[PDB]
Amino acid sequence: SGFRKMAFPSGKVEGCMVQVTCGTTTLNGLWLDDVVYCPRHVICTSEDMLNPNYEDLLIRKSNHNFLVQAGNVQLRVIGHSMQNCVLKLKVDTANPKTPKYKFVRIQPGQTFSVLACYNGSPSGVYQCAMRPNFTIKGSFLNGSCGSVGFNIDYDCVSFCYMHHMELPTGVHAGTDLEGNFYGPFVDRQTAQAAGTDTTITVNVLAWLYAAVINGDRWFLNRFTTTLNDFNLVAMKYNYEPLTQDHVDILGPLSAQTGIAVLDMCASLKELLQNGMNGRTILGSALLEDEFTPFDVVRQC
Amino acid sequence: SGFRKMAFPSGKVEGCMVQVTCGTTTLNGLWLDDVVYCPRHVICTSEDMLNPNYEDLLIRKSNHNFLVQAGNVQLRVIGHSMQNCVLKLKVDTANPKTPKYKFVRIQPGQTFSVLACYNGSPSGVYQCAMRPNFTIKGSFLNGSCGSVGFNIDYDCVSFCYMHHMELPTGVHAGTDLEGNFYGPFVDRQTAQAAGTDTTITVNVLAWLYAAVINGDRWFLNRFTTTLNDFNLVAMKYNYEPLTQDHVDILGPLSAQTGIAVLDMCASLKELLQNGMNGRTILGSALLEDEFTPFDVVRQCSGVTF
Ligand SMILES: CN(C)CCOc1ccc2cncc(N3CC[C@]4(CN(S(=O)(=O)CC5(C#N)CC5)Cc5ccc(Cl)cc54)C3=O)c2c1
Ligand SMILES: CN(C)CCOc1ccc2cncc(N3CC[C@]4(CN(S(=O)(=O)CC5(C#N)CC5)Cc5ccc(Cl)cc54)C3=O)c2c1
Ligand SMILES: [Cl-]
Repeated sequence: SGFRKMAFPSGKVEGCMVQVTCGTTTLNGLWLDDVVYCPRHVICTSEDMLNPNYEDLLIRKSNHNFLVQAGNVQLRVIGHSMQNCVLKLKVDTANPKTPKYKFVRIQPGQTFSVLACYNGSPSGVYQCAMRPNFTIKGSFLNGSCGSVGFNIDYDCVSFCYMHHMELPTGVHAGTDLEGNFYGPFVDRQTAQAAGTDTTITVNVLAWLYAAVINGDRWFLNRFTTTLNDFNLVAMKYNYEPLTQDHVDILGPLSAQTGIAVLDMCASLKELLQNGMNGRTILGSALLEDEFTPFDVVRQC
Repeated sequence: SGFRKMAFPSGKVEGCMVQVTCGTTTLNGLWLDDVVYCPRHVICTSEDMLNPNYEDLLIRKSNHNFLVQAGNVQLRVIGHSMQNCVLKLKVDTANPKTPKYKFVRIQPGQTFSVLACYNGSPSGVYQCAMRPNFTIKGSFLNGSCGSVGFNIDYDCVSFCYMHHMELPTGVHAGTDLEGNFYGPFVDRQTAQAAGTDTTITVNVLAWLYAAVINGDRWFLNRFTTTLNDFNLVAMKYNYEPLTQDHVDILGPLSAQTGIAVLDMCASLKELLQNGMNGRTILGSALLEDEFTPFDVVRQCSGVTF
């Protein structure tokens, strides 16, 4: 019993974290085999960030301008190339601790663990979700760039995020491990603001099924709803539209508890209208949206 | 910016997790040097749990009854002994991945990371606190026994908890790594219940300082209070008494934000007496008590391991 925001064990990722330094800038890199992956903004000064010409800044760099440190060992850079917003540093030593891995691009609503690092050293691990506005509500201080997000279903690490920037509202933006940003963000100091955020409906529903599995049913009601009527109401509370894909995805949790997806949608509609009236659901006074249907099945 | 419930990186502990099987019961063990530590209830059958005489059950066991598995390698048990509610299995192979470590007993209100394991394999890591009633609000299924709690200070792992059981309210109980239970619990299947819990006051104050550091100040006011008046109000809402030690411990956060501890106490007094009025603090509608003052400092400074 119990339900906690749980992160994947971080050991497989800790053994990949390195420190990357270019001039005055220091950030984190991910060492897999003989390549160190890091944000390309490591080659920039603060002034360069207004309108950086990364191709022009990179062509002026030589291999020995990049200082890579793995623990107390200096790695030697023997090549470099840029792929989108990530820099790939070819090093002369393959990481003996390289786990079984894949690079995966995730969709909004999907969750992952973040191993926050400073100076190539891991400080903490936490769980978070890719918000519908493509930002993450992380916990990152200056020097955390290059920290990665991942999942470890089985023995394979699926890297899905690399940290690049903090937006003016305190939320975070980054790329997949191929250097493509999530969202309309650019690795440039320009006016960019996170779009209006919304609640991940399919995840709130999954967490309501987690509460039913753990023995709480106070929020259920005798009503049902059509998918269209549910979406008309949910949009009024800044909730993401629920699609037929989301209904199909909730199938196993619906069968396990015996509560139809549209019947759980009716409880959600009522919770939005009434609030919790001094009650909690799985130790929370808010409707939680950072657990996916898959996360609920894995933990319960 | 940002404030998350953060756990220590778990790698140093992952390399110590093993599977221990004795008869029909399978649970997790902690392999440090040539010893595997695990709950002594691994020697109990379902019926033995009703009223076990652990010395009598153990004397009938041979080293070959304990099946220890580290990944895909079988470890050979060459000796065994009991220390309180923990079984110590002497194995013939020292763990090459043994980190620098200490066994420490924590106090209620202290936090730690739990590496939840099943069949000797780590599944997840989460942060929690030792409640004032000595239980933990963990997330554990059948097979999680032997999972451990820990803190890291520099390169040293301080093991503070080993999971043994779940109480009827869904909360959890366990021991330190010397086998002494936290709380008035026993490793038997008898009527046991979690006592009435209280809120960790010093931790709520630390989390209010974390909110101020993160730009949330709506709850601040011009007022102050005495420690005595604050404690009279704290005892009314099932909050733990705040001591002069807690006030001293909050000193660095009181200096970083420019808000005196008794001024933050006056803010908490008003939140207790009047609620949040539809507002949130660090994305929460409840007053959070599972971040210690040290956790707030560490997360708002970027301390690494
Ligand atoms: C007090 N400040 C001057 C220090 C910045 O503090 C911080 C604090 C936390 C950070 C967390 N992640 C990523 C950071 N970074 C590092 C690189 C940088 C820098 N900036 S910024 O300082 O304007 C960002 C900010 C705002 N709004 C002040 C939070 C512009 C920028 C543009 C694009 C890209 Cl790809 C990178 C960057 C950035 O965001 C952090 C930066
Ligand atoms: C279908 N379920 C009821 C089966 C097990 O459920 C579970 C489910 C989750 C568990 C999480 N942690 C620790 C468990 N464990 C494992 C060992 C056991 C078992 N119990 S019990 O059968 O009473 C089951 C329980 C109760 N109360 C929890 C519901 C007797 C017992 C006596 C002493 C000691 Cl030291 C240990 C134990 C225990 O608590 C979990 C047990
Ligand atoms: Cl996805």
